[PDB]
Formats: sequence, structure tokens, C-alpha cells
Amino acid sequence: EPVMTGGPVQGKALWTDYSGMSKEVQGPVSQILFTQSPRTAKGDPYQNYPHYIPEGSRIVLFDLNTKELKVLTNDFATAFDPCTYWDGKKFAFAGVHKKGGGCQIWEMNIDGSGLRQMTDLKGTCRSPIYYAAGSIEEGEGRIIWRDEGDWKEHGMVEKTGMIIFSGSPEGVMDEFHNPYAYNLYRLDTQGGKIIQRITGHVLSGIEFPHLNTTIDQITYNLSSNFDPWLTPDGNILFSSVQANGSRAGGEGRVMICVDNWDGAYPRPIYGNCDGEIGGTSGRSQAKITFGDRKIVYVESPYMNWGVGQLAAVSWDAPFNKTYEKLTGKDGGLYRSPYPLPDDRMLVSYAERGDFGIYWFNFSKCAAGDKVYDDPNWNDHQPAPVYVKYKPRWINTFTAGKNFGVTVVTYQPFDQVKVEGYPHSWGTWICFDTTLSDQPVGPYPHQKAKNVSHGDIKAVRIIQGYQCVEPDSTRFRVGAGAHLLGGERSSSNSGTAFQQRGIIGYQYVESDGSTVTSQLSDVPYYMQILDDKGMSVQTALTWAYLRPYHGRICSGCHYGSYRGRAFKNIHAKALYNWWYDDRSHYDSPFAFRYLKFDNDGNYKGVKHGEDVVGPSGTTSQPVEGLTLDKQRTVDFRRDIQPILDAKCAMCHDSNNPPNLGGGLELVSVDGIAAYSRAYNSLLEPQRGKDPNIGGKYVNPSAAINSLLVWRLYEAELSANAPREKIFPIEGRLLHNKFLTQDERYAIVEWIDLGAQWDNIPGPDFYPGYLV
Amino acid sequence: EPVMTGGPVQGKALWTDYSGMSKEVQGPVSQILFTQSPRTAKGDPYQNYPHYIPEGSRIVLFDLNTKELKVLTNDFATAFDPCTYWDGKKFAFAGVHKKGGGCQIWEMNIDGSGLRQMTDLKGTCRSPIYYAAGSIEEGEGRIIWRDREGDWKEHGMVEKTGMIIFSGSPEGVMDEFHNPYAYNLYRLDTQGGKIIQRITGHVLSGIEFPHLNTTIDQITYNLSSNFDPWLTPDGNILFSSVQANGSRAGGEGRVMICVDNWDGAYPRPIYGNCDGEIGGTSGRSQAKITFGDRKIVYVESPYMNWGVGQLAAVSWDAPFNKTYEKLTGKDGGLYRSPYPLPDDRMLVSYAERGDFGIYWFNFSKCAAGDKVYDDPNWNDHQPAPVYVKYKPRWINTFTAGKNFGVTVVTYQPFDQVKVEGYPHSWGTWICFDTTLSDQPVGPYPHQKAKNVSHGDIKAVRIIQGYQCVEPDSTRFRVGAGAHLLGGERSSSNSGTAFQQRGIIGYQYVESDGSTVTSQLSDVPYYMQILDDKGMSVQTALTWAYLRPYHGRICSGCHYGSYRGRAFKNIHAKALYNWWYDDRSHYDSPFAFRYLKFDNDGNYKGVKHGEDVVGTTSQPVEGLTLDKQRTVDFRRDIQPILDAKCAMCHDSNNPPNLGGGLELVSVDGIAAYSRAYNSLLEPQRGKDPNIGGKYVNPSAAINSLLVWRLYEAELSANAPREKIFPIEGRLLHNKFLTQDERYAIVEWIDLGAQWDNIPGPDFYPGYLV
Ligand code: HEC
Ligand code: HEC
Ligand code: HEC
Ligand code: HEC
Ligand SMILES: [Ca+2]
Ligand SMILES: [Ca+2]
Ligand SMILES: [Ca+2]
Ligand SMILES: [Ca+2]
Ligand SMILES: [Cl-]
Ligand SMILES: [Cl-]
Ligand SMILES: [Xe]
Ligand SMILES: [Xe]
Ligand SMILES: [Xe]
Ligand SMILES: [Zn+2]
Ligand SMILES: [Zn+2]
Repeated sequence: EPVMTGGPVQGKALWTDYSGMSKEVQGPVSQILFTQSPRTAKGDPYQNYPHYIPEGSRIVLFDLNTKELKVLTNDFATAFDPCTYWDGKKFAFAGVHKKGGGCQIWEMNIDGSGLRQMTDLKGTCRSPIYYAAGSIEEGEGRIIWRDEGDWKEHGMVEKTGMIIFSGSPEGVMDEFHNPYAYNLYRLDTQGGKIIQRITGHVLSGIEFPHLNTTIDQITYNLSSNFDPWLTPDGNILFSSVQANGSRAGGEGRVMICVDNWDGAYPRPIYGNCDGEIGGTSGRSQAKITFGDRKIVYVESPYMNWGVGQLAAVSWDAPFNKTYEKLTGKDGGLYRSPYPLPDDRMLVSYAERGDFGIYWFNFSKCAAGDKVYDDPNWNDHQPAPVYVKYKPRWINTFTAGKNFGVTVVTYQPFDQVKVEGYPHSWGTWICFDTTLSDQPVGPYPHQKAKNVSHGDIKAVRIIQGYQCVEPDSTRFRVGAGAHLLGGERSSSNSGTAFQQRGIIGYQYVESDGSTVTSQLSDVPYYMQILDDKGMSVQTALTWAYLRPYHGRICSGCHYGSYRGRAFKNIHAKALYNWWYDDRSHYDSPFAFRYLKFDNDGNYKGVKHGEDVVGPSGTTSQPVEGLTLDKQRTVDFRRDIQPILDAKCAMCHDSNNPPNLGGGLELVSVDGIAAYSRAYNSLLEPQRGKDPNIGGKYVNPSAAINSLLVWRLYEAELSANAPREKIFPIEGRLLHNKFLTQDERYAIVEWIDLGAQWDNIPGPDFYPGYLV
Repeated sequence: EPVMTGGPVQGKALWTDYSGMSKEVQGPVSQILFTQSPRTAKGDPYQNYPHYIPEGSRIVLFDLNTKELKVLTNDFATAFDPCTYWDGKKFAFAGVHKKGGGCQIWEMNIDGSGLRQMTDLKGTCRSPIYYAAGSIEEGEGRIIWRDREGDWKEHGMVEKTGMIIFSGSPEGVMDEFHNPYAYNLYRLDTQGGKIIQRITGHVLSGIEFPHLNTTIDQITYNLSSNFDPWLTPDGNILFSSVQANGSRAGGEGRVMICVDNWDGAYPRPIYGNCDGEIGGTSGRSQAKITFGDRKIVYVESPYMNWGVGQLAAVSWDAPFNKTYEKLTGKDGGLYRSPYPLPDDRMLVSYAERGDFGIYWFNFSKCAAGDKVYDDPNWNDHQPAPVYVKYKPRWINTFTAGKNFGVTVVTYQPFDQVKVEGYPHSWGTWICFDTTLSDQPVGPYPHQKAKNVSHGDIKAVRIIQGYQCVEPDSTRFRVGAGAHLLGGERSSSNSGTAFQQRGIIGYQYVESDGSTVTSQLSDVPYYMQILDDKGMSVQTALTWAYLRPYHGRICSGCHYGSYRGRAFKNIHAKALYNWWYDDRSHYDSPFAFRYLKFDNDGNYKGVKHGEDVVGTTSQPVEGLTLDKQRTVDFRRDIQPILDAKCAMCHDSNNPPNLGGGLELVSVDGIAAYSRAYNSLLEPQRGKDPNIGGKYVNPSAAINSLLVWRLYEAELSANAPREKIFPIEGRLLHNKFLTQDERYAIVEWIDLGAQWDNIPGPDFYPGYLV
């Protein structure tokens, strides 16, 4: 039947309609594949979701007729996450082999034969799915490329598809300090020659020669991205954890979103914004119905749980008006929903707690007739066999790591090894930086004051540093529990903000437009700045650019990437982007420093000492591509000496705050992490949300910080830190105590999240030791 | 061991120390009682909590040693909620017998003999506990009273079994979530009223069960469910209360841990109901207190109506955020029904994957410890270990139950209705400062619409809530106002989350901000402070109740005097207006029916009604339930709109007030008129709980409509960015008289309902 569009004949859908032809191409379903896990904390660790390794689990095939069941995975100690191929005669999954090798991606046919190992990766791998690019019809396809030059066929490749999966390295911590950080990877199954078929060059990334496969990382988020799936328009639907800093009451949120299979254009779908339903509930295992086009997902009571109730929001219009509750009146737990083109669904359901496979009933808003339920197994992840129609494959302008593809001749190129760049780079542009749907408020993701065109002088670009602490004696979690951070603090910072550094600064045009070139394949976010160089509004999220890629946005959280059409805007920055035919991008790279006038106003942007094979492929000087020399503000190395020199003299235990004591660690509740000055400055204030700030300090807002208010001796923002600020008796002007560099160093420190240890891993600077 | 205080000897505790004496009197634990439930949605309906009737369940006795189990409940169709007596040789529970009779309260010896039915009620009964009042020691107490101007003499004696506090719901009622149950706490005389007669000198007033030789009295009048009562160290009742009132708590509501006296004289919050606290909308149930470190331990469910979930704890001595802990506390499963022992051990009902069992708790590993007993075919919960319980101190009661007070002078019981001649039970309350609050200036109804000082608050509006009762199923529909502000909690009666209400009356406020008044007793109520225009500046969202003859004091308006702070020392004018006369119970003025204003509509004074009827020196007013005034949109507002508004307001000139009382179909539901739908319409970028375009429920002063009717800026909260148009402006202040305008004001402050008359009536409404 036709769904999205009309067909050539009444009763039949056009070939451009995915959900319409998945109807017809499906075919009868006699058989189903599903995962059986032992019932144990460690047998079914859904509480650790996305990081899920149901040790001792098997993937099994059950036919709905004779009702036989066969175990395909018997060679594996652990097996889970079944995903069927297009024809339905084979599937891919995640497993731990009895011979070892860790938890990796595997694939085998439906009969149990043809076992092949996809991933040798060091880390954990799960959630494989088939996204076929350049492969529609079954067969072989041609590899063509260019050498004055021509386009020649160099021979062929079997066209099967690509594998999109979630994976995480080891010795890594997320923003919740869990010992995993997941992300999305695209995998060439032919050894990189499918990418070479599409792009004209083999996939760049981590290579697995012995397995004849290649992997590339399409999502750089510092927290876990997981459960990838297919959108009707041919993109990747998945779940993303945004924990960044104090965002969303400090507990962050798990959103359903989509991204291109090369990770070129990630955008939110539902759950990440204020006003939206579900709060801190976890959203996982999201799939889309064919008939009514609804995104159906598991809504877990707890953020990290993989089981819960069933929620739905229309894919066409993902808003609160289309939200609905599919379950919850039987008090049972649901997981792993699987919509069918027949407008049926297979759900894993535990009424009183024994999980089994059941047909879903939409009329009863609950689980229907039983398929297969073993009392000795949690039966979940149903994956029925049938012919799946194939989503559209979008053109990729990246060959993967360090590799871009020209927009002119479409020729793959390596920015590092060949062109001589220190690191792969890309661009981004905002048409209006003063344009927002956010009001003026105390919270860092809001405006600290009204800003018009010309009010925003420049922008700060910050790169998130992953938290890696191999030595457990040099790192402790919850050392700042008495401070603003709470349980999300650590030996590194007294706030919820983890270690990060400055990518660099970029000026803003008078109309509020800005554009810049910067590092790629790295997590980053940005802050709009006033004439004093302080952040008015902070973007709390993790953005990433693929090599040579660039990204546009209408405004600052204006909704252009969420719920609203692009506003038509003619911007100055557009003419600063690429004007030269011999260049990839003519847009300026992020500047390292700032220059101010005598009054402390913003004079402009200043170059650093990192300037750079290299080729002539850009007009502007190359700055900030060296990861080694990237600058950050560390409290011990930078701020503390300033405090000792210009402050601690008049500030002791008798004159709060107490800045004395130097770098000597102060024991709090049996934990010695930071010094006296840090503990003093990060101290909470009664009646104030610590997610906003403390007495003297507001993380990621300098303009809202009482300390900065006093250092500039003025009221900087529309949010007052407290009722009485400037004493009417015995007041002392603090504005002349510091130079501009020191004061703005403090400003930068606060805007960075006011950390303590900003240098990843154990270093020589004072800190937690046992 | 000494806990709260030092004892007579080192290592031993004073008898005044409840925790310590509980430690010393406990003894070794051998046998335990617990509930086994069938595993089904119908067999274990913990999603319907507080309303829980695990049909098919049984109560069993298990030996921790010989490991042999026995079913004591075999004669019952369903049994649950076991609670052991002080000696531990008998226990009380809830359930329905095979002979029928419904779900009731029973008690039985733990050997399985001596069954007795403590309750025969129309409704459902749950979670009985023993509260020993007048009985510390085993034996017979003597009954003594005054001879009606004679001496005090002894009449008879009574076996002292104490009393029984339980939670129960009537038949055919709806809560504020439109669930078909409303739970409240009841005290029960085990001896048939003569325990109360021993304490008071008159038998317990309330519903009598002469066949069971028992009597019950309702101690909590909250419109939503109060459930799972327990014992505090200081001798009060600890339980969970549902505060759903109106649009409060983001239109959701909260389940709070709170305490009250066994007669319900002094309800106060412990933890969970206030902004800035932890757990949000999480359900809080089955709370108990640890003996050693004195910590309240409760089940925190992710869903408000769920009875299973995690385990959290807060200090009893200091119930604040700083003392909040999450006991369990990670992987992988669910917890329910914790039971802290005096020896600091604990029994929890734990499900690792899917099925609950009895487990010792491990505080070091923050999870379930060694296994006690689990059947795979049963869900094993509600552990009730057998040991000796130390009796908490019993507090003096000044009420004999319904209509009955007890004087503070001679201490003799008196009936306010049958004898003294009052139409209804009446208590008093006093606030020393109505301008004193911990709340900031904000758009939400529980906050201040504007800054107010002494003298700025002229009077107060006292509002009685009406239980939602709809016998006819054809004339009532839930979710009729889904397109309006109410959302899912709306109905045929209201387009808001506010259910049906009425005005108890107005009371003036002294220049120092103090106020005192006499009003109805044993009815749910709350109040609003009013400015010189008679509009609510701040609304108290909760259900207060007064027992007969009982006064209730508070320092301020949500100031912390009843929550987190000490009473503020205040010398108030209202204090002298309370009781000055020898011949009177209370000399405080009753709530006035109306308010009278000046020419422009500013507050002049309070005006008596026609409901005015020698134990008080003031006119008795507002004690007649049938005469209680409310504001109905159809009867009161809509006519005014038709006469003075609908004229030039049509589809072309929004809002559209035309069409009269004719119903409008929205999403296939015909509930309200055109004017109601128009005025209750939501606004983009505005929290529906705050209000809509023209109407903010329970704030008139924040409403755009009222802003235009007075043609002025009323509050510090702007309804929208552009209020008054620049061109084409027309002044609306002269269109209405003060009566009509303030009628609209009253309508909005009441929650802006549609049907304010409970049950099916003759006025237009939903019909199918
Ligand atoms: C009976 C007392 C009423 C009520 C309750 C309202 N009106 Fe009127 N109205 C008229 C005109 C020309 C306007 C627009 C110009 C202006 O607002 O000054 C209005 C506007 C309103 C509003 C505001 C709507 C909004 O801003 O969105 C409201 C809430 C309102 N009205 C209610 C004209 C008349 C009129 C003569 C033609 C009469 C009589 C009324 N209105 C009566 C009433
Ligand atoms: C002696 C000349 C001082 C030097 C050197 C520094 N401060 Fe100071 N500070 C001093 C006084 C006498 C006071 C009293 C209050 C006032 O406003 O004069 C303060 C106060 C502060 C405060 C405000 C504390 C509060 O309001 O709670 C802050 C935030 C502060 N001081 C910080 C500060 C810094 C960063 C300094 C180094 C540049 C510093 N002080 C030096 C006296 C003296
Ligand atoms: C002003 C600062 C900006 C600018 C210039 C951009 N964004 Fe956006 N962004 C911003 C805020 C305040 C937030 C929410 C922060 C919070 O919730 O605490 C976001 C969020 C995002 C997200 C996450 C999904 C969402 O919230 O919608 C993405 C993805 C995102 N922003 C992308 C994005 C793009 C493509 C931009 C063009 C350069 C862009 N941001 C600019 C604020 C700001
Ligand atoms: C000003 C209006 C008052 C006055 C004069 C009193 N109370 Fe209190 N009340 C008030 C507010 C704003 C709230 C919270 C509303 C919300 O939505 O959260 C309350 C609530 C209560 C409660 C519930 C527990 C709690 O929130 O702490 C109780 C119990 C309570 N109020 C009792 C009470 C008493 C005994 C008073 C003395 C007469 C009293 N209130 C006065 C606002 C106000
Ligand atoms: Ca099973
Ligand atoms: Ca470090
Ligand atoms: Ca069991
Ligand atoms: Ca009615
Ligand atoms: Cl935007
Ligand atoms: Cl108070
Ligand atoms: Xe269509
Ligand atoms: Xe961003
Ligand atoms: Xe109240
Ligand atoms: Zn957002
Ligand atoms: Zn409160």
C-alpha cells in the first residue's frame, strides 16, 4: 500500500516511498530470531545500558509453526543484538567467542553456517545494523577514479553494504565517570573498497586486514551514542546522551536523534529540549513504524536502564502534540519493540518479571498473545525474518579519518599525510548569533542579558577532553561533593564540568554572523561573547565536524536544527567562507588570544605561536591544528599563583573568601583534592541552585559570577548572584588589583567550567594521591 | 543501649528513649510473618498503589531455623498488610474473607487461632497498625468522669488493648487524579468506644460497629489518598500523603512523607512535598524508621502509583536534603517493604530479576544480602518479623471523634451539634503573619504575584474542596478539557486541574498581618491571602482540616514554622481576638460570606450572609453545608458574559464569548460553551499550570482578562509581552459593575471551573 506518497496504481506504493514498499516487499514471516539471556544481574545487565554484555546469552532461531528452536551461537560464550540482512537469509550480531577476542561484531547466515568476524577492535562492540550504500540490486559494482586527467574504471567490488554499530574504547570514562564511552562507527565489509567504489578511495580509519574490514568513527560525542537504526529517508536514527557540564539540572538528558551515516549532519529529534516530555527518563531501542510512521522507543524510569515502558512520537512531526503512552497499566516491564510492515509489533515483555516474546496489542495498549516464553531465560530482542526494503543512501564527502572529498572534482584527499596539515580540519557558520528561542535567565544555556546585532563581538570555541585516569591512586570520584559539582564532581574539578580546553576565538560580524575553520573529528561546543569577552550564552552539547566538512545554523538554538524552518538570512560571514578557487576554505582559523583596549573592551582577536607541506589550499594562516600545544586554563598552574600574589595577603580565615594556604591540599570529609582558595571560591550558596553557581562562582558563566562582578566593580548581567552585593560600608574597589591578562584569565577559567585539574591524566601538579 | 539520650547506667537506656528501649526489649528473632502474592497484574497490583488488593494472596509464618512454613490465612480469599502486636503473639492485617464482606481489617493470634473482624465498612480497608493509647501496661484501666456540677467518679473498667490506626477508602468516589478511590486515616477503638471513654470520659464518636464491638473515627480529611501509617519515636503517626491540589507541582502533584497525631490534630510535612527537595514526582511509600541511626527509610518508586522501586533514606531528627541518601542503590532489580529491626538489621523484599523474596539487607554492599525465603511461584513481600515492640508514648486527645470536642478547662466531652445546637462541627485557626513567607515573587499560584507588606493584605479567602462524586456515568467524562489548561487531569466539570470547590468565606486581616477565624471542622480546606482589590496574591495548595473544637496555629505563610524552622516570636493582634470570654469556647469571628467594596472596587470590609444562626460571643455563620456558596460558570458568569460581553465579541473579535450555554464539540467531546473554551485557551510559550491566554487558574491578579477588566498592571508577572494594544484600544473597566467583575475574580481564583455543583445537575453539561 501507499504511505508517504501515492503510487502508479491504487493499492500500490511508488518506489520512492520506503514505508509504502516495505509493506509489499516484506513477505510472510514463519521464523523469528531472538536473544536469550540468563536471569541474573550479570546475566542481563540492562542497568548498565548502553554498555550491555549479557554474559552467557545465546541467539536463537524459532519458527512459529512446528515451534522448533535452534541455537546458532553455541560457539560463542556470549551472543546478542541480532540484526537481519535485507534478504533475511543472514544476520549480524555482537558476541564474545569461546576462544576469546572480546566482544566484537560478527555475522552468519540463518542456517548457522558462514561465520565471519567483522571487528578486531580494542574495546566493546554492539548494536550492528546493515546500511547498504551503493548496493541496492544484488551484485557487483564498479570502482572508478581520476588520475590533465580522466575518469577510468579500475575494476569491481562485491556490493553488500556497510555496517553501522556502536562501540567504545577501553580505559575510558564518560561524563558520568562510567568506565565506558560509546560512539557510532561505519564499517566497510569489503576491506574499504565499497568506500573506494563510492568515494574513489579506500576507507580511512582503523583497518582490520585479517578480517578484510575497515572502521571509521562518525560520532565524537564524549558520552554514549547507541542503538542505531534506519530512518525512512535513509539516515541513522539513534540515542544520544547529552551530559555536558551542568546541563539539564545537572543530570543531563538522553535524546532520540538522527545523523548521516558518515556523521556529517547530526540533528535532534525528541527529548533534549526544555518543555519536552519524559525528563531524565532514558530513551533507547528506538524504531519506526511503517503504517502510521511513529517512532516507538523504550522509555526507562532510570536514565541508564534498558527496560521500561513504551513511548511513541510521530516521525513526521516529532513534538509534544504527537506524544503518547503505549503501555504501563499492567505494571509490567517492556523492552526491545519491533514494528512490522504489517502494522504488527513484536515486544519483549515481563508481566511479573519473566521476560518473553509477545505480539503487541495496540487496542489494549499492552502485550498480547505469547510467542515464546522460557521460564529459564529472559527472552528479548525479537528480530523476525523477512525481506527488508532498503533505505536511500546519501552521498558522503568524507573518506573517513583525515580524508576529505573535493566539492569540485570529487577527488578524495588526505589533509595530514599529503597536504601537510597537523590535523584534519573543517568549518562552521552561524548566520545570526543573537537569534535564539531562549529567554534571559541564570542558567548557562540561557541568555545572561539582552543582546542585539553588534552586542556580540566574538565567540569562544572549546574542546572537550575525554577523562582518562589509568592510575587509580591519582584519581578520585566525588571529591568535590561538598562543592557545586555534587556526586558528578571528581579530583579534576569541583563542578560537573569535566576537563576541557580552548580551541580558539573567532570574531563576529556586525549583523551577528560568524564563520570559522577549526579542528575536526573532535568534540567541541561554543560560547557567544560580549564586548568584555564574557559568555552571554553557552551551547551545552557535543558537536563534531568530519574532515573538510562544514556546517551551517540559522541562529543560536533558534530551532533551525530542531523544530523550525531555516529563516532566510543574508549574512556577511557567507562572503568570508570560501571565495577562492584554489582553496578548500578561505574562512579564518580560530585565534588563540584576544586583544583589549585600555578600558578592557574587546579590541580584537590575536594569533598564537601555533602557525603552519603545508600546501596552498587555504588563504588564511593555519592556527590551532596542533593537539599538543592546544591551550587550556589550569587552576594550579594559572589562577592559583595570581591568587597568591595579588589576593591572599588581605584574605585569610578572618576575611572571606579565604585565598591563603597556597597549593596545599585541604582534607574534606576524608578526601584531600584541592587547595583552600579553590574550596573557598567553589563554595555553594544557600537558596541558589549549584547548577547555576555558588557564592563567588557560576560555572560556564563568568558574567553571572559574583567574583567577576567585584573584579570589574559593576553589575555585568541581568542575573544577580545575591541580594546584597556591594557593601555600603567599608567597601574596597577590587578592579585595580589585577591586570587585564590575570582578570581575563580568571574569566576564562570560570567560563571553562572552573575546573581544578585541566590536564588529562596524572601530572606533576598538586592533586589527589593515595 | 542509649540512643537519643543517656540512661540510668552506662550501656543502658532510659524509658523515655524509644529507640534504645526498643533495642533492649527486642529479643532474638526466630519466626517471621510475610505476604505471599500470586504473580499477576491482578495478583500483585502494585501499579494501583495506594489502592492495593492483591487478590489471591495469603499471609504466612516462616521459621528462620526449622525452615518450615505455615499458612494462617487459608479461610481468607485475600490477605495482606501484616502488623504484629506489642507482645508479638497476635497480629492485625487487611483482607477479604471467602464468606465475603469486602476488604476489611482483621486480627488473629499468630498460632492461627482467635480470629476477629475489626471493621465492617462500605469501601476498602488497608494497612492496620496498633497505637497504644491509655495502654502502656497489660491489664484493665479504670474509667472516670464528671457527674453532670458534681465530683469526679469511677464507672466500670476496660481491658486495655489500645487502638488501631488504618488507611481506608469509601465507595464510589474519585480522587484528584480521577482514580476510583480516596484513602484516609482512621482511628479504631478495639473495645467498642470504651478505650476513648477511658481517655476522654465519652465513647468514641464516629461510625459504630456494635456487632464487631468496634468504633471508627476519620482523623485525616485530605481529598487525595493518605496511606501506609507507621509509628514515630515521639509517639505520632508517620504516613504518606498525596498532595494533588490543583495545578501544583507542575500539574503533577507529589507524594510526601508526613506525620500527624493519632486523632489527626496536627498534620505536618516531613519530606518530599516542597520545592528544591529530592525525588521529584517519585512515589514514596512504606516508610519506616531505623532505631540505631534514626533514619526514615522508604520505598521510592519511579512512578507515583507504584509500590515497588528503590530504597531511600532521610534522617528523622533532621529531614532535609543534606541527610538524603539512596540506600539501594544500583543493580539490578526492585525493592519493596523494608522492615528495620531494633538491632540495626533490616528485612527487605527484593527482586533481582522479576520475582520478590525475603532478604536480609546489607548496608556495606548497599544491596540485598543473604536470602531468607523465596518461593519461585509466589511473590514474597511485606516481611513482618516476630519480636517485642516497645510502645511509643500516647498523646492526649482533645476530641472524642465526630462532632465531639473536649474542653480545655474541665476536660469534659461535648457534642457541638446534637447538644450545643451548632449546624456543624467548627474549629479555629490563626496565622501570626500572612505576609511572612519563604516563597519568592513568581507566576506560579503558590508563589507571590507581588511584594506585600503589613497592611497590604486586607483579608483572606477560605475555600472548601468538594469530593468528586459522579454516580451517573453518562453525564461525566474525564479529559473533556484536554485541549485546555487542565490537560489529562481535566474533566467535564473543569477545564483545569482544579476540581470542584466552594467558598467557606472571607476573614479580615489585622494591620500587622495576623488573622484568626472560626470555621467548619472535619472538611478539606485551604486559603488565599488577598490584597486591597480582594484578589489572591498567594495560594496555599494543600488540604487542611480541623478536628472539632481544635485550633491550629502557624507563624507565617509557608514560612517553615510547620516544616523546617522554629516558630518566629510574634506579638499579634489576632491573638487577643481568639478567646477572651469565660462563657465561650471561641470568641473568634466566623468566616463572612461576602466582601463589600468602595466606588472604584477597593476593599472596604467583610459582609455577613443570610446563613447566620451561647457558647460563642460572635454570630455563627457558614456552618450550613447546603447554604455554602460557590461560583458556577453556567449559573453566574455566562449570563454576565451574554449580557455585557457577547454583544461585540464574536468570531471576528477574539475571544469569542457568543453562543450562550450551547455546548461546543472538541475532538468529539461536547463539554463547555464557546466562551469557556475561548477563555480557557492555552498560550504559546506559557506553562498551562500558570495559565492560558486570558485566564490563570487560582490567580486572578495574574489573569489577562482581569488585567483588562481593571485596565491596569495588577502584578509583577506579565501575562504576555504585549498586553494593551497601541491603536484601537477600548477601556473595559466601565463595562461591568463591581459585583460582576469580582464574580469573575472569584471564579478565576477558585480555579476557573465549569461545573462547581457536585454530581449531575440541571445545568448544561456533558451527556451521552
Ligand atoms: C464583557 C465585560 C467583555 C469582556 C470580558 C471582554 N470584552 Fe472586549 N474588546 C473590544 C475591542 C474593540 C477589543 C480590542 C481593543 C482592546 O483590546 O482594547 C477588545 C478586547 C478584549 C480583550 C483582550 C483580547 C486580547 O488582547 O487578546 C478581552 C480579554 C476582552 N475584550 C474581554 C470591544 C468590546 C466591546 C464593545 C464593542 C464590549 C462591550 C466588550 N469588548 C466587552 C468585553
Ligand atoms: C586588601 C587590600 C585586599 C586585597 C589585596 C584583596 N581584597 Fe578582596 N576584600 C578586601 C576587603 C576589605 C573586602 C570586604 C568587602 C568589600 O567589598 O570591600 C573584600 C571582599 C572581597 C570579596 C567579596 C566577598 C563577599 O562579598 O562575600 C571578594 C569576592 C574578594 N574580596 C576577592 C578578592 C580577590 C579575587 C582578590 C585578588 C584580586 C582580592 N580580593 C584581594 C580586601 C582585599
Ligand atoms: C549560541 C551559543 C548557539 C549557537 C551559535 C549554536 N547553538 Fe546549538 N545550542 C545552543 C544552546 C543554548 C543549546 C541547548 C543547551 C542545553 O540544552 O543546555 C544548543 C543545542 C544544540 C544541539 C543539541 C540538540 C538541541 O538542543 O537542539 C545541537 C545538535 C546543536 N545545538 C547544534 C548546533 C548547530 C548545528 C549550530 C550551527 C553552528 C549551533 N548549534 C549553533 C546554542 C547555540
Ligand atoms: C499563605 C497563603 C499561607 C498561609 C497563611 C498558610 N500557608 Fe500553608 N501553604 C502555603 C503554600 C504556598 C504551600 C505550598 C503550596 C505548594 O504548591 O507547594 C502550603 C502548604 C502547606 C502544607 C503542606 C506541606 C508543605 O508544603 O510544607 C501544610 C501542612 C500547610 N501548608 C499547613 C499550614 C498551616 C498549619 C498554616 C497555619 C494556619 C498555614 N499552612 C498557613 C501557604 C500558606
Ligand atoms: Ca522468559
Ligand atoms: Ca591531570
Ligand atoms: Ca519469590
Ligand atoms: Ca455537576
Ligand atoms: Cl538555529
Ligand atoms: Cl509558617
Ligand atoms: Xe499519501
Ligand atoms: Xe554547537
Ligand atoms: Xe492551609
Ligand atoms: Zn535544545
Ligand atoms: Zn511546602
